[PDB]
Amino acid sequence: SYSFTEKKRIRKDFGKQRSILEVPFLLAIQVDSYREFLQEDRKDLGLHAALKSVFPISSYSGNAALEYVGYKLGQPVFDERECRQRGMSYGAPLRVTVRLVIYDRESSTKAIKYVKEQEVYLGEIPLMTGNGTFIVNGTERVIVSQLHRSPGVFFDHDRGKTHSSGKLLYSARIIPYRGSWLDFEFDPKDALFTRIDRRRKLPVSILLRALGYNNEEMLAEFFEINTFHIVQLELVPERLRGEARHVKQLEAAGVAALAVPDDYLVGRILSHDVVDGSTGELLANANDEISEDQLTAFRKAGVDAVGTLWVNDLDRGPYLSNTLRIDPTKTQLEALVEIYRMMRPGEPPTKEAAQNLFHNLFFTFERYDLSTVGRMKFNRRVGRKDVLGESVLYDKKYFAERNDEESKRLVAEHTDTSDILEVIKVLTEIRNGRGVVDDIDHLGNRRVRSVGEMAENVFRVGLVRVERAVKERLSMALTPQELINAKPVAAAIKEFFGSSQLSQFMDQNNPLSEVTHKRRVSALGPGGLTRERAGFEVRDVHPTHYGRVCTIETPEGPNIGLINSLAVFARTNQYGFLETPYRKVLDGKVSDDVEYLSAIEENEYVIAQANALTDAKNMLTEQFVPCRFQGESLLKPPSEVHFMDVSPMQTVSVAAALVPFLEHDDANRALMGANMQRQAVPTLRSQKPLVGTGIERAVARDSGVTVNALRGGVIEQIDAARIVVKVNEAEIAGVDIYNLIKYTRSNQNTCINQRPLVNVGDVIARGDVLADGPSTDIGELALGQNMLIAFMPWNGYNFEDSILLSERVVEEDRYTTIHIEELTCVARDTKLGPEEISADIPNVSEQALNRLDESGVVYIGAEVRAGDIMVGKVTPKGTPEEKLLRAIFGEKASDVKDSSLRVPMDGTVIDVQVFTRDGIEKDKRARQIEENEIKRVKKDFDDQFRILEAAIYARLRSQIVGIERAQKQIQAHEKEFEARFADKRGKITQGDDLAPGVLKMVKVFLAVKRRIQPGDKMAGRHGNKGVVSNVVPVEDMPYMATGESVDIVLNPLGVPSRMNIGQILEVHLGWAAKGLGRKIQRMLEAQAAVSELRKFLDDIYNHDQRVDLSQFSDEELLNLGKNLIDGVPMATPVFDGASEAEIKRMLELADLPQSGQTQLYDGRTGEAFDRKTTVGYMHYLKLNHLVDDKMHARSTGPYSLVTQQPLGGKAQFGGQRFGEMEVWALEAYGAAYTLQEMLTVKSDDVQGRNQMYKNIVDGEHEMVAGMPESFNVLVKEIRSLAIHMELE
Amino acid sequence: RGLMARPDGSIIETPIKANFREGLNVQEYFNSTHGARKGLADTALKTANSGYLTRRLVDVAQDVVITEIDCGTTEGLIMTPIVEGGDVVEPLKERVLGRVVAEDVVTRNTLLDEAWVAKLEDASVQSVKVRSTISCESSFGVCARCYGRDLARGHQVNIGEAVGVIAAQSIGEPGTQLTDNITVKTTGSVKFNNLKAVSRSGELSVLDGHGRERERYKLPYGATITAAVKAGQSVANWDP
Amino acid sequence: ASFQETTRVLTEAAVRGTRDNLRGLKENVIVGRLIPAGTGLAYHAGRR
Amino acid sequence: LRPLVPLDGGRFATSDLNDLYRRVINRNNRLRRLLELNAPDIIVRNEKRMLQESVDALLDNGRRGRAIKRPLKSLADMIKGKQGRFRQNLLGKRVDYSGRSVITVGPYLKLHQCGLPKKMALELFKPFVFAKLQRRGLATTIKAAKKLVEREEAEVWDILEEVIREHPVLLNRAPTLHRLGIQAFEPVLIEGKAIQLHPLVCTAFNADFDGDQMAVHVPLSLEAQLEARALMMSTNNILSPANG
Amino acid sequence: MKDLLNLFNQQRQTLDFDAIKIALASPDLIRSWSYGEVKKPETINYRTFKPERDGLFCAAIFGPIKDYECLCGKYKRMKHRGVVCEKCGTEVTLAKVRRERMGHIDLASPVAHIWFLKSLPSRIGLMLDMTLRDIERVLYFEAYVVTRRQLLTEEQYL
RNA sequence: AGCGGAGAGGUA
DNA sequence: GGGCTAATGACGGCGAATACCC
DNA sequence: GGGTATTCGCCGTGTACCTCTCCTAGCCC
Ligand SMILES: [Mg+2]
Ligand SMILES: [Zn+2]
Ligand SMILES: [Zn+2]
Repeated sequence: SYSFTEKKRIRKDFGKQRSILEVPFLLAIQVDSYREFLQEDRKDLGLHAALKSVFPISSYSGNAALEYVGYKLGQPVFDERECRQRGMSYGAPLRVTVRLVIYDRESSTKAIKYVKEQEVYLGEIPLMTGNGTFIVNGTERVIVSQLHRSPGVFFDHDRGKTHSSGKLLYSARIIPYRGSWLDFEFDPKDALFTRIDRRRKLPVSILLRALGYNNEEMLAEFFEINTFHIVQLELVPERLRGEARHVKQLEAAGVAALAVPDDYLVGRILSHDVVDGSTGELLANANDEISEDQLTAFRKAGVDAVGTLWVNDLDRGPYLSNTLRIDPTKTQLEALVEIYRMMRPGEPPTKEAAQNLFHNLFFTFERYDLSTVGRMKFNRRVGRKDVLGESVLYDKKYFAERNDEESKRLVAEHTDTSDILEVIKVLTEIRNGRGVVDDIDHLGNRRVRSVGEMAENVFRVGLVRVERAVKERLSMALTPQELINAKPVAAAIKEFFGSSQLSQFMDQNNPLSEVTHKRRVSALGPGGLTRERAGFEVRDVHPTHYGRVCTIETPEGPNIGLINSLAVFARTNQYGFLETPYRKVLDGKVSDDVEYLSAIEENEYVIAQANALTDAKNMLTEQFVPCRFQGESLLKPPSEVHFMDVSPMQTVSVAAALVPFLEHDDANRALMGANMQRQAVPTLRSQKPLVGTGIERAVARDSGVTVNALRGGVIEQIDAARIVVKVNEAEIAGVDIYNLIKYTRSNQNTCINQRPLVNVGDVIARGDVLADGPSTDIGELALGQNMLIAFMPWNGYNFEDSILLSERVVEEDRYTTIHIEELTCVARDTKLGPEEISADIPNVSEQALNRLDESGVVYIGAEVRAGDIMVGKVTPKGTPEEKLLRAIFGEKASDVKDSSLRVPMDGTVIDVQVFTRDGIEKDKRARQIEENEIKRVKKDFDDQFRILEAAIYARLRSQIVGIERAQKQIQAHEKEFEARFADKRGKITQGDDLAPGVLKMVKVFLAVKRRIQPGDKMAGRHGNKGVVSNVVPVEDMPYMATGESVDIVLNPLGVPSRMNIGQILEVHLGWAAKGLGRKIQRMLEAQAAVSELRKFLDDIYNHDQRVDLSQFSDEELLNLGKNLIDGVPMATPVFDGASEAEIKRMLELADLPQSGQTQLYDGRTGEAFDRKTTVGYMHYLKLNHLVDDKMHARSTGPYSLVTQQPLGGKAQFGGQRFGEMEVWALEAYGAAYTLQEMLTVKSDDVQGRNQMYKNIVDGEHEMVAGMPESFNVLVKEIRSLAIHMELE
Repeated sequence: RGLMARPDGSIIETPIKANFREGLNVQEYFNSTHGARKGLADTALKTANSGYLTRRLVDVAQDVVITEIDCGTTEGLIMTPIVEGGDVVEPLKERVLGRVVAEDVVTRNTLLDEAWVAKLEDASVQSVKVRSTISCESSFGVCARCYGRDLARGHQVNIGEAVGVIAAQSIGEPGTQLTDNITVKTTGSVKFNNLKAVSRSGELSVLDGHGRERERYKLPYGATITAAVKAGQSVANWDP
Repeated sequence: ASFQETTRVLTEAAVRGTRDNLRGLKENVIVGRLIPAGTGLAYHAGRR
Repeated sequence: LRPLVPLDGGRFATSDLNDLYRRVINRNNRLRRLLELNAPDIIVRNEKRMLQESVDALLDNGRRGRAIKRPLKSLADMIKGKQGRFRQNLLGKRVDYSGRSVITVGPYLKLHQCGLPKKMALELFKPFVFAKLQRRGLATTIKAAKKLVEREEAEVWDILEEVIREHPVLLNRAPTLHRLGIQAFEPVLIEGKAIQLHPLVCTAFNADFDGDQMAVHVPLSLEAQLEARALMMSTNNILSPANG
Repeated sequence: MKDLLNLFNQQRQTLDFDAIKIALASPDLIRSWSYGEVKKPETINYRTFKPERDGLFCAAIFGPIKDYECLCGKYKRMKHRGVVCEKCGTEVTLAKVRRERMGHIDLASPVAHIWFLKSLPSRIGLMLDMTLRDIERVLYFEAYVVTRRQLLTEEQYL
């Protein structure tokens, strides 16, 4: 029932209710999107969709068509560690099979000659490493998700942005996937205006005339037209309501068409025109104001109905009539050339060119390409029943006159959809029928793009470039391999994966930071918003974010709200929207079924919150439950609810759930603590958190820094570098072997290590851990240590968020971290001569040359210091005594320059990597390390072959108890081992890839183990950051009544100011846990029985979730008691459990006080304090902001050549920028001579700084100031603008 | 903790009836982090606008330098205590202290100290003419007597001090920290100012026992006044 | 032309042909002379 | 004034003014070649239009033509703006004899004095240490004096302690919105890597003690030292510039 | 590249003035500013580290690359000053004059300054009493100008 | 061998 | 593989050209 | 000729510091 990892250690867990749904895979969305994009294992959507969309190519001269039947992804030529160490990219070749056919001209179409060029090389696709990372030039990059605007149609408005009036204007925008944007804007004079791609605005009458619509047809379709009589008119009972008893009397009477005088006809607009064949002229135009002469002509003609338009003040609006009155164009060709002149300014008009441009602007698949999610959003916003539709924008009048083959198929399925008139009519009913608008703040209005969609987009861009090349290349038609060019698609995929706003450098200092960086979503990007723009409307949280987007995990700085984090149970839907699970709630009892609802479907049903009490197993005993309907709180009876939350961890993310007592802390301090945990550094010995949550095991499992056993078995062969398991007959021919990484640098210059934890000869199951990773316990996540805390002011050393440390926290090496630096020595090729790595360097003493070998580089495992020469490199810089010295020696006497690699940070050298190019003779040390590598691979290949032969012989001995396949399997394993050894020997004997111009590269790994220093930044767990003031000996620290000295003395003044009190409960729970651990150690120190330990564990585990103690063993119970000798870890859920009574009971179980406050004595004078302070163990960690990285100074360094000023940054000896506000402060002081010697003498003047330096070193005082050189630069830059500036 | 506020302006119908000592629900924590994000965005834009206003005010007032010790300007400025219909904004003892006087209330061209402010408070003075920098007759500078005393030192301002950059920086200090019926509150005698009720501008100022003005209300046209007036009453009841 | 609309003040000074008398605080920082406020007032008194 | 920056492998970084100058020179040479050829009016009209557009892109790019994924800088953008030659090199300049470090709290210090690290003060007061080593006679040349400084014996600590005794330094907060963001202190040598500060100073600085860094500056002239002693000392700046 | 004898002398510039005058520049004054005329848009030749003659980076117009050195190498002494070499014509002087000297371009056709036209207080529009759109159409070669001040379409000009 | 333009992350 | 080779997710304040009937 | 009424542009929107990557690469042999 319990695995070996759970049997090793059991933590106490108390809460309100149990968890129904377990924690899913934390990195699932990226690997599922990349698996859907690759299609490595069909292949309907993904890369195959873009390959099927682009590759049909029709040439201009005909008889040239390109077809394909599929694509194959080749195996990578290098390993993951091979691309990590050598510097290559972990990519795979993409090969397609292009089929080229040639038709016969001036005859019927037939396949005259068809070829099939297999293995067409194009691009290299970087594969994932199983956790969401890929190696790009030796570095791991993480592409985060993008939260952009979903395609479709939206209706927005502006509040007081124009006309300075209370009336608001509406806007309709059609956002496609890869097409040109369409807009529909109103006008304060009641008119409609449209524009394409933010161009000059035009009325919609030009677009409707270019579509092919007449004014009479659009007036009959938009406005409801009534009839007239020859004057009289028809009576409408609904039209008389606008002008209740008179309308009811007219409805109950049932009147006919009554007579009406001519005073009602002058205020109307004619809908359709009237003509007379006897006269020969038009008696009335369409859509005009009626006059007396037009009425006289209509009476003389003898017309029956002239037509009218239903015009109201609020229910109806004559916007199309005013739009036709504004635009004077009445010709379709004039409208088309007006659209062509608005699109391309400064071009002569052409009929068929503008016709092809208007056809390719909106009504084609190669340019517009509206996606299916945009079609679904379009049909959901308009109100159509059908969901899936055409991928191109359809019109009823435009596609009716087309003669293409696809147009007849499109007109038969859509059957006059007319989406443009549908959008205009929906906007008209928004303006007139009093409809509601939607703002872009919901998670259903937004969409999530993963790495696969952006990779398919940049691959489609590269394929469009390749198609544009091949359309010219296939004009005169040879093999298809000479047509397809891999260079533009390779450059596009390299520019996407190398340098992009979505592909950034990751951090690998902590597993929690790795998990929250792979799960991070970001609204920035090429289609996203900018941080510099005013984005206050999107930085605030929306009620749709509950359950899908974490709210309290938000970085500090400019991007507060633009860079969000995904929730725990949140996942991506099939269309890209975010979804969260719920529970199916029947009337009464609640069924435990999981249904993932989208963001646009959660507002329709009443969803109850997770904070709902239940007396039975599944019921609702509350008359008013705290449910929500539209994101706000509501009190509803339980007979109307439909859904409920599955877990209280649904709101927070994986970085916000690991901090205990989140319900007792403020939101700002929780926001600080969720970001402070991502900067922790792994120490030498990591300790488990005494006050945890339970989600640390899922984060340590899904982080990937630890290894796990796929098949359980015997671990009888174990080493510090490799772990060999032996599977059983049920899981299995060869056994599995796991290689552990020992010492390699991460992306943040930290050390990662995998130390094993299993023993010799113990059975395991599938899923147990075998080696604890960096900053990782036996299955829990470990960030910091456990140490005594006292909240009291101590002589001003903990004054304002300052931290006091004892000598016992330093002398036991608790915060000692290992940092691995990368120092390289590059030997370029110059025109005067190539630089060598020789050890004989002039003007260098023997004290810096003893550590150098005969190769010129340093040994492995040599203690170096700051300024030591590690790699000796010389370069040639080019009287009869010099000729005599050159003739006495072998042309290596003089004319050399010393430029070697020095240490900037003292430590030992752990690895020396030497890279050489082909054609260069290898060094004896390079030959020696080559012999070492081939001996190592021969040794471990022989050991693996011996283990496989021993397993095969054991299976053969087990098979002959009661005969040929084991020998064939052993022969196949021997052939595979020989092929792998030949591949490794051929890989490590050839020259690596280098830049053009470098002959040799030497990389030296330097490992520095830094201790803790006064001034280092160290934060807690709840967001209480601090800086170490000084190191105090143990004799001055305050001690308790038993003699235990407190390590850290914190300040209690921050508690009422920052308003967080979860740290006090964490201190009390850590004090209770340390008391329980001391009681267990005191029980196991003497000769005690097993029953006393059993009843003590039964008392401290459950009190009446339920942990049985009579299940495992007696020896397993002794192992559990030995594992609990450092402390009993407690599990506190993020929004339930851990009340005051439970903490008081765990305090009262041991010999500990109830209030958690004991009286401690001062160590300096031996007297007693007046009050009792809170003493306990708090999980305190160390940040990455060191004191060595930030402390730097300079006197005189290098200067720039554009302007005579010092450089900037800690590197290259940069000076501090004396800003403008500091100059304002010095001018506020007065300070003429201080400000003159600050920006002229010290910084700008060339001769002035030399004169001041020599006057300092000589003793005399004669300061001569001068003009800054940047003023002369500004004068020379102004004079280049043909503007004379003279210094009179 | 009471009710929580939403950024659109509406208050939530249900409050948070739980402190940080007890547990908080998820619907209360949602409003808590909503208010926290609103406050963080508010102080970010406040810091940016304060920096821009500080830069603009520094670049506007940078030519004013104390050049001469005396100018000879007898224009003056009348100082009154600022009452905005409620509690006092700036009293007389803060607004008067630090500058010289123009007309005899006291001797002209004399720097005022705390003893002179205490003597004027014992004498119960209401308005004193002051010498300000808005009425100066200097050539490209401010007189040393019109500015008054320094703010860093309690003595007179020295000749050559740039009083523009200090003033602009002091105005730009707290920018990161920014955001019918006449019934009297305090007791004291009521003294009408500019009255004739047929009055265009009416001021219902009161005088306390020490001689300072605590309350000052506005009176519209046709305000009926009922009235050594005690507190808790209404001098002007209503005027619709 | 120090903080806003450098092109407009530059073309206005180019058309009008103005002459900067350096009687300020920021232009003495740009040119590189002493500040005419505080300890630098005696240098400006002795210069003119 | 417009130099080329080289990269690894012989490549050069791209420039903004050089491409505009090459475009102007190339279009002017094309106009001269079309004028010597006696071209018709349409071709020389289009060439003069291209010359006017290239001159417009050279003088003020981004106004009408916006010549280029990112628009390159011109002569007009190099003067105006925040990143121009007027705000980054004239009002605010990079200075030497300066450094920064984190700050802690020191309760044993006085109001007029502050702490300073040993290696930081050795790097800042290096010319005075060199002058005192030349005056004491421990080194004949400055090369032996520099090697004796990097050797780090006790005599260079004696020289550094004798130099820093009556020499004030200017401590500055990285935002300087306050008038009292720059104050002068007499530094002492501490055995650490941070800058200890008096607790009565950080109120006027508005500075906390969690990741706060403060840049220091040393005045080296006699007038600057006396100005820092007189009108920049922390004991002289008691009252606030806003109120009394 | 490296020079140590010229580096020791100081107090060469007094930098003492009273006022700063800014005005326009005549083409004769711009011609008197420069020292040479550029003709080719070539900065650095390929496969060699040498500047191009009559280019943007040239030694005959602005100054030599190395200090007290020519492009060919006929004069390699500090005693030679004010002498122009015969093969590649450059002065044997300090290498700091490359930061001070400038060149000029002879345009085949005159162009208009965009700082006097594109600004909203337009100076050429106020001096010629014309609107901004007319001068924008004339300067971009879309119409004609009579010489009294009216616009002309090319068909109307015909 | 020194002189640099973008993009990303983090601290006050 | 190789060496020359010429987008449309901001927002507010403000001075200047069109439209037009009296 | 002359007053409102929109309307197209012009011009701006905090400082200081610390890490990392990637830079014009394309083509017909
Ligand atoms: Mg701080
Ligand atoms: Zn005055
Ligand atoms: Zn020469």
